[PDB]
Amino acid sequence: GSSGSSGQYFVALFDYQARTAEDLSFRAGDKLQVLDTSHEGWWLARHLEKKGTGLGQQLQGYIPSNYVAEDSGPSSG
Repeated sequence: GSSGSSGQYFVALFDYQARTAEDLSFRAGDKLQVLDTSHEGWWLARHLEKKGTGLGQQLQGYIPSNYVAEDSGPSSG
């Protein structure tokens, strides 16, 4: 949506390898949607890009905001 249904999309500026399961991994240019922002640093986002290669273990998790940014996106469809 635009007003009602939330929608915060972020882009990964650089790569990041998650050490633990809780933490989510990604690469530079990975479309990630921020779900939870109850922490000035680690946000709960999910994988948007089509299924990866192989057997995906996790799709969402705690990811560093600094690593990503606000990538312009079409709110209305």
